[PDB]
Amino acid sequence: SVPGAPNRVSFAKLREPLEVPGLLDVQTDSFEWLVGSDRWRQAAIDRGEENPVGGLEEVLAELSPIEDFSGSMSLSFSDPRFDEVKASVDECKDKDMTYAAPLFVTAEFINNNTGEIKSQTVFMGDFPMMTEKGTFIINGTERVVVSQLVRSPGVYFDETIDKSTEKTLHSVKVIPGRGAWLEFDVDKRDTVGVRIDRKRRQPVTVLLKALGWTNEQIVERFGFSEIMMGTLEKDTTSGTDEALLDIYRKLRPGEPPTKESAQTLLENLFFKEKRYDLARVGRYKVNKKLGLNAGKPITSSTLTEEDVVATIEYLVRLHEGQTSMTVPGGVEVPVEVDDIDHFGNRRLRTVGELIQNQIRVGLSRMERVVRERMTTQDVEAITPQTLINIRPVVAAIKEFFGTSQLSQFMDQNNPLSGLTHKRRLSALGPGGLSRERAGLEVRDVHPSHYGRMCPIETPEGPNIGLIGSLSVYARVNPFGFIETPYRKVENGVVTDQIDYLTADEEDRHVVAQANSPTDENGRFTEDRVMVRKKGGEVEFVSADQVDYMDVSPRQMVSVATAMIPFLEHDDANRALMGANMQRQAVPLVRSEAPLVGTGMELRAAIDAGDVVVADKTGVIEEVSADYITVMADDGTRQSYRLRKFARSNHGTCANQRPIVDAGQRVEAGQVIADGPCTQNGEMALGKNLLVAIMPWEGHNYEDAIILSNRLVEEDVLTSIHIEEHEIDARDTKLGAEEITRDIPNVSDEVLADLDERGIVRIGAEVRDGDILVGKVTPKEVRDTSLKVPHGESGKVIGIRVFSREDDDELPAGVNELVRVYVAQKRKISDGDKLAGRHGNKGVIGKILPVEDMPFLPDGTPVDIILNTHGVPRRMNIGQILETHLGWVAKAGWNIDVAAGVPDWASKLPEELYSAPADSTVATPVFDGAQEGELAGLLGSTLPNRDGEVMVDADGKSTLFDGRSGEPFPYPVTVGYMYILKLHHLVDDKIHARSTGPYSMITQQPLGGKAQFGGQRFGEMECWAMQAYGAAYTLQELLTIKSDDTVGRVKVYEAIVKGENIPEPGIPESFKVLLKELQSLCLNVEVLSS
Amino acid sequence: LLLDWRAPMARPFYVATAANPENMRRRRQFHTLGRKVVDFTDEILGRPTGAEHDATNDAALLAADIVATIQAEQDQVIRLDHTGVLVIEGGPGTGKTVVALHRVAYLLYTYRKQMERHGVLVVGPTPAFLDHIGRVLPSLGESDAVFMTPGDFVPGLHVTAEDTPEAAEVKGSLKILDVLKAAVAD
Amino acid sequence: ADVLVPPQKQEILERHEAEADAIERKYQRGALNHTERNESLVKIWQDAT
Amino acid sequence: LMRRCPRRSFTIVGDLAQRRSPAGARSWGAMLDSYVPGRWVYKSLSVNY
Repeated sequence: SVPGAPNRVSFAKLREPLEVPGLLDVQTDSFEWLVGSDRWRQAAIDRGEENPVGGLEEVLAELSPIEDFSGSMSLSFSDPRFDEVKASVDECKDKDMTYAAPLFVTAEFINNNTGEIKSQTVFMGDFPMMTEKGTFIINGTERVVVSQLVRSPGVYFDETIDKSTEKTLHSVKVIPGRGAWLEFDVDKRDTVGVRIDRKRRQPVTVLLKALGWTNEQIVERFGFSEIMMGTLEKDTTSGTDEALLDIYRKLRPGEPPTKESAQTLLENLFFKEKRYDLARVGRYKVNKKLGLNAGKPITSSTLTEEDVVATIEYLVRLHEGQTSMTVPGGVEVPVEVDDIDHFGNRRLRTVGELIQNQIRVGLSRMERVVRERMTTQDVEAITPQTLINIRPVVAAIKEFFGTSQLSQFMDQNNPLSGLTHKRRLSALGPGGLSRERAGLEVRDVHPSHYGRMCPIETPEGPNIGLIGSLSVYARVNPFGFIETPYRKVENGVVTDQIDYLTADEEDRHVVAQANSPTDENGRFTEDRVMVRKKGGEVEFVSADQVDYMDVSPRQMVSVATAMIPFLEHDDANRALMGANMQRQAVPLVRSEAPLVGTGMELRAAIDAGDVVVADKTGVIEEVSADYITVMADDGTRQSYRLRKFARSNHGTCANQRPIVDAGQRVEAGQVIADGPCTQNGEMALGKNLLVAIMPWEGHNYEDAIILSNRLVEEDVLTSIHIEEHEIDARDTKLGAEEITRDIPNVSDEVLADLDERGIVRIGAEVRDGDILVGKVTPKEVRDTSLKVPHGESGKVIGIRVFSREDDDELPAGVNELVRVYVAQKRKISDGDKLAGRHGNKGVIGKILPVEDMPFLPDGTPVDIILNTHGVPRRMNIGQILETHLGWVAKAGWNIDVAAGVPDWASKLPEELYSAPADSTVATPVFDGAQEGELAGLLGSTLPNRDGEVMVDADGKSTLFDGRSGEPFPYPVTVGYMYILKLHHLVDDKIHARSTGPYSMITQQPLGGKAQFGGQRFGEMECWAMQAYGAAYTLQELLTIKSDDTVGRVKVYEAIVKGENIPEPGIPESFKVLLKELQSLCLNVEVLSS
Repeated sequence: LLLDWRAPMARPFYVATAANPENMRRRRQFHTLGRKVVDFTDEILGRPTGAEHDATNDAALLAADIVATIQAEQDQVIRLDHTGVLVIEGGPGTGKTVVALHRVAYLLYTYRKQMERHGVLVVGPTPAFLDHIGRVLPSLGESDAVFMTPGDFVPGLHVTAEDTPEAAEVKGSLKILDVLKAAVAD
Repeated sequence: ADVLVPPQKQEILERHEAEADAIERKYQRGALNHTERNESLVKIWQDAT
Repeated sequence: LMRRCPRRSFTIVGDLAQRRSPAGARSWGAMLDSYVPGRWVYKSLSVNY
């Protein structure tokens, strides 16, 4: 679909009926719903939704009206309006501003005592806006609000084994959007009890009577089960008033009751909308279950007596072991337990909904203050502006984007990292779950995840299973349930109609696999088909027993997983490792698209938003390293600013380079500038290297990697890293901090680079301890200059200075602020971690000279050597498949079709019959190059410059030993593999300490590389030292090196003075204990024996 | 070669009766003390003839239409889907024990899933009913069933002495409940 | 070339598949419980592996 | 027993005319109506063979 994409021949044999949707639509559509954008309104009104209502409109309608006790005063809100954004994205990121737009709402005040109306526009604050990239710019930084998985409101039934009697017991809980919980259960003694708002358990009949039920009505509705009759006959309460009084006592202990509040307490607690509601999603769920309020649309959001009675009846029927239940007048429904892990129950709070909830809290605070201050002002002159307090709402919005877990720094390590961050599904966070809740259980892969959450992607750290990634084809319901598309199938012929099914909908049908052999019109050729059944059970069924089919084999995978070639040949563990490692590859100075890859790099790169795409068709007018000018055919002129050597949140380079020249004609949507990790508009996370699979002198033992010096000489794996150093000058109790070129008691040479302001000049080389900006402070002055930390160096590439004298919005107390950016080129070196896309990872153990590497018969040295022993035992043989195909891509192929096409090539599309050298190919994850096709292509490779083929049909070549010169006795597998430079460089993992700062809380050495701390000497290390019998070393570690200050300094002086280290003894912490013992009149004495 | 008693085709062995034979003509029970069959006893699901050998002699006694009405009544008692308090009464020589055993077997089989955890209590002067349950439902009789005499209701305690025929009567009536309260009030 | 596939892998499987079919057949007639049917299938496929 | 079986699922077998204890039942209704009025089902066997 991309007008100007590079050609990449594909091995796919299936035809896609549906193209991948906007990958980051989950963010943009949600936010457009929040602000009620015109696009969202048009999209929603076309779906069938009548009179769409936005998030802001929803919360404002919920808020209004605001009225007093007498109902004389009223205040209403309407028409939320957004003005133009205050500053551009670039300016927002330059001046540490927030990308926000003013918000205006019309507030109308009504005074029934006179009937006069007063409408007025009220400024509600600067609402932060979402960029087209799906990010929020707060205080100059880029942030992503991750979607949150939460158990949707509804009614949930479960059965658990009693830990006392081992008995199975049934329970149900009603989970509302807001308000008191309501739980029912059957205990180990077959007594039905109810817990209202998590209080003490009491018989359910008490609540039934509290709702106005009489004994006759209870015995009529119930009585099908003897346990309910037993509970009723064994209840010491009779009458609605009696039950209401008992509930009052068990909810509000001690305080006097009254008939006035007896009914009111329950009515407010569960039935009045201003205190309890099911949020229009709990209402829908509770209607679908229990068969209540069927047919007619959702009209009210609150609970009803019918819901409570139906829940009780359902619980009792489930306990009795029944499977079908029918409420009087309702639709018959199944009786079953509810799986809380099923995406039919778990829903997704999108960014818009989280922001809406925070706005709701702020509006509640505003409602409280308005309710307070209407009484304290003259009703004959009050206006909407005097009543309104906008400090709480703006405070709530400002706090959500600050100290909140869901709003997180954007993962700007590379474009794919940010793209996967936006499509992240986080189960934790406010309201998600806590440390005390499910561990092993909630982290499992559930059958309902298919096509909705990727089963492979998950962060390596403590959040395995708790954080997932949205599938490529999935989308969110208005209720927040994740749908996925399927093709209709009728009479055994696959139909072209596509339906977005939710997990609950999907469980009711039979779905066939994407790779179903079908005729031209879609009729299944096989009499039997592989399908997924209701309970996630895979089965083989008749071709006429299928209702739906997967749109594509990529249905179940996400972007990074979809970017792994030959994924089906790799075990799930290594696939997960490769998917996660793709997310942390550092951009290189030169980008290079994979020689062998998937058909996903281009779309992922374009959707990530780090490539500049022409807004509309036009002719390139002027191209520079900084900006691109396009003269559109419509007459308008566009100018795109390019980011050059900009620092990412993680410290990587975000340089953008144009890929067009003046006078070129560009179609709308065409890529005109590449991002950090793209070549011509597609992912270029790594480099294609010539690899030989063999053990080599033990330098690649235990997953170590051997690199050719070419990768250092030609800057193949070189990267640019930018670090930021910040320093502020403030007020004090003794004066203020001053910045100047003058620093006391320092040499003239250490401040040579400093300019008139005392700031290091741009382009200056700075290393460990060099002064960046000189700052002098009151204790006759004291030096407090900023300096380069230990082991850091680079070139000064930028300075940003903010001052209070220039009306810069620095925080209170700060008078000035300076940021200095230092850039460094890092070559590839021993200890840096390299990895492929198949989970094969290792640190560089040796970088051999060019003439030491094994070299091909034509003299070409291999770039990397990988050990043979790593592959077979890890079931990541896909890395081998790639290695072969990567060769066939580097050297073109030509299938001989003289006497007809060969049998192995009968499936290859004709476009794959031949290709030139340095060609790029695409092999989708579950539909691509087959083993036989690849085997034939290996034998169909073109000759080299000299007219001979080096890699034979087996994929192996004879390699000469660069050191001894003799040919290796056996042929070795040689190919081209795409490898990544991961962000785990040894340059920022080496840490050492002889002496340094100490924690004043315990006097022990600090902990951390940035704190110049020491290594942990754990208790198990103490055990290991004890087993050696090394008493002296253990004592030295425990006493001198950690705790003893006097011994510490004594040993330091002894070492620097060249005398044998003294004997530790009589520890201070032992002297304190001895003196405490003496304080208790205990004559503690040390005996010489 | 052998069917698990929970298998669907083994359902008749528990539910079939002479009035509603689920396509079976004879049901044979083996009494086993280990890896050995001590003896077997057969019941015809239909009109008997007397040549069959059963320790209960039901086939011979019934071989010695009124027999059709006997079968109908026994089936009515056995198959009753009451899931409640069923009181079976019969004069001596009518075979209330056999019908009760078949009824309890049917009830326990049809509701095994609903009562696999709660357990079954047996009360009477002899464990014969528990013997039958164990010989037809060992998975339930061995580990789930419980037996108690009226003097063994209290755990730990095991009484066998019986009181005089007047103190027992007052002590055996709810009229004494008011006394007990008074006692703790005393 | 060196990751060899035994030629007797297509036969073995189909043979055992037949047995699996038989098990399902006996399950359709009610001679097998669901859990016991799964146990029998697991044993058969372990033998096949 | 009724305290020990809230489900009220009972299989009660006996014959009133064969009672020997003084506290024994004289009518099933007098014993059961306190707990399951009318809900308990009575079946009586008629033929002596």
